[PDB]
Amino acid sequence: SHGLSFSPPLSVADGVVSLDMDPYFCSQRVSLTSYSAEAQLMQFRWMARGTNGSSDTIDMTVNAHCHGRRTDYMMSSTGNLTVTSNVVLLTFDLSDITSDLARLVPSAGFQAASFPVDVSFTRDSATHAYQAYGVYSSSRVFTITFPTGGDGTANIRSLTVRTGIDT
Amino acid sequence: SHGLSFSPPLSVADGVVSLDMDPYFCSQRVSLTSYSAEAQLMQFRWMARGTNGSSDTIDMTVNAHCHGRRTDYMMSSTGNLTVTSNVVLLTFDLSDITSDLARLVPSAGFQAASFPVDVSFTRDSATHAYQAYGVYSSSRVFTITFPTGGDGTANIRSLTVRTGIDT
Amino acid sequence: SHGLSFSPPLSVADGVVSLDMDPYFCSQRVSLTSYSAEAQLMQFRWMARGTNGSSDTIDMTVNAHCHGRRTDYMMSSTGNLTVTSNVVLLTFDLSDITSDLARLVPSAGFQAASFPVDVSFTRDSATHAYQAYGVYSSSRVFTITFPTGGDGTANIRSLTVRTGIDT
Repeated sequence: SHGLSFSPPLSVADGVVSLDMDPYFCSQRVSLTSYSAEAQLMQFRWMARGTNGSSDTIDMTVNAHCHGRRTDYMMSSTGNLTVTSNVVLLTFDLSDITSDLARLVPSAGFQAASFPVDVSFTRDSATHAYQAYGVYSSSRVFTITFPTGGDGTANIRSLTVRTGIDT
Repeated sequence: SHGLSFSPPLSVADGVVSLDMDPYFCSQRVSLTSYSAEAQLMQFRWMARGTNGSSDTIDMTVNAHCHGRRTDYMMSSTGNLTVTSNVVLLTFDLSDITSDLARLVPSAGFQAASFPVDVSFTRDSATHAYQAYGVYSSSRVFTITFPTGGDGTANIRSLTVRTGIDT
Repeated sequence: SHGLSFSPPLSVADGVVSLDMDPYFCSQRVSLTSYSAEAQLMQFRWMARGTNGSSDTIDMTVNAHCHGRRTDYMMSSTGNLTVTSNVVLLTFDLSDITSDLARLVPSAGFQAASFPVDVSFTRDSATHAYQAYGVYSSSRVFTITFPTGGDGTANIRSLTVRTGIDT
């Protein structure tokens, strides 16, 4: 009475059965292979906000390499960040950028965990480098946490952030 | 007489044909896209064993970021490692850890080759950094090889290992 | 009159319907999972050519870790590179290598953008490190651009290039 059907990502049109493919994730060249969508390298300014250990903000020059469903951030501060404590929480919210924002949004899978972030900066003429960690707290906002290299009030500069997300 | 059938990863149930999907590798949102499984960041201690150029062992504080089927290791020694030669082979066996061990096991594809490992440590107050290489020698055990920065007996400290595996 | 058919990467043979799979990209273990093809670590010499800011060339010792459809380059110069300007364009053409060249060729998706490249070198005894960028200009040729750390004629040495491509 009832025959045979196909559930997504399989679909049918005029009795032709197909694989629906996310071009950012895969594609066919006779077989199923990796993504066919253009990579892009976006460059923009992102104003990060201290949210604990600081109420200052900081301009970061960002390069985002969106390639397949991997997106890698390479960022640089301009100007200084005022820090109050010895650890600082620094927040990146998509609003504060100045564009398919899509491929700057982590998949729900990725958001489940804290992720590695490479951080360095200068504090009164000494360089500091730390293995730090980021966490998304909503799909549009993540926060990195790293030590500031001392106590009480100071101004760090030449802040670099290297990280990546699965979108 | 004989009709039409479907081979894995295609399967059928009540005449509904499906793509069986590894959630750590892909998933559907109408189309075939990347993984839907939660990422996790595990933190644990791994005791590495010198196996040549040393018979000492060394506590490493490990963070493993298991995200999709990529797993990235960021590790730090505590205490010192006694080295005898000028290259050392350092072994990471899953037993020596203190948990889905699954996503700390490389795919058979990955094991076929030696893989890049970032290493640095301090030796009598000088820092040393090397591009080193790891090789799995069984699915549960890999060995990194790196130079020790001198000869005969010494103690290196602040050992860091940054690497990653395809699981 | 006309029934039902299957378009690639779906195919059929003796009324058995299949997923055609790129083994460098995926495979089945009951479900669709990631690649099954061996990783390999190739080691060879690549002669890069200055193409602007220099007409010199430079031997690089290359290690390429081809794993799945990701290929990561770790390279080192031997000898010195003569630089004339304050930025230099350095070109890597597959001809100049001395082997499935296949997995050293970026997918068309990847070529669409400039990509991040890590570079450092020494210039009259000071170390220099820069976040640089590469661009393929044909599927067999890419060019990195980085600053040389000064002006007019000099010789840089101990040049390292760390980058990666989606193949």
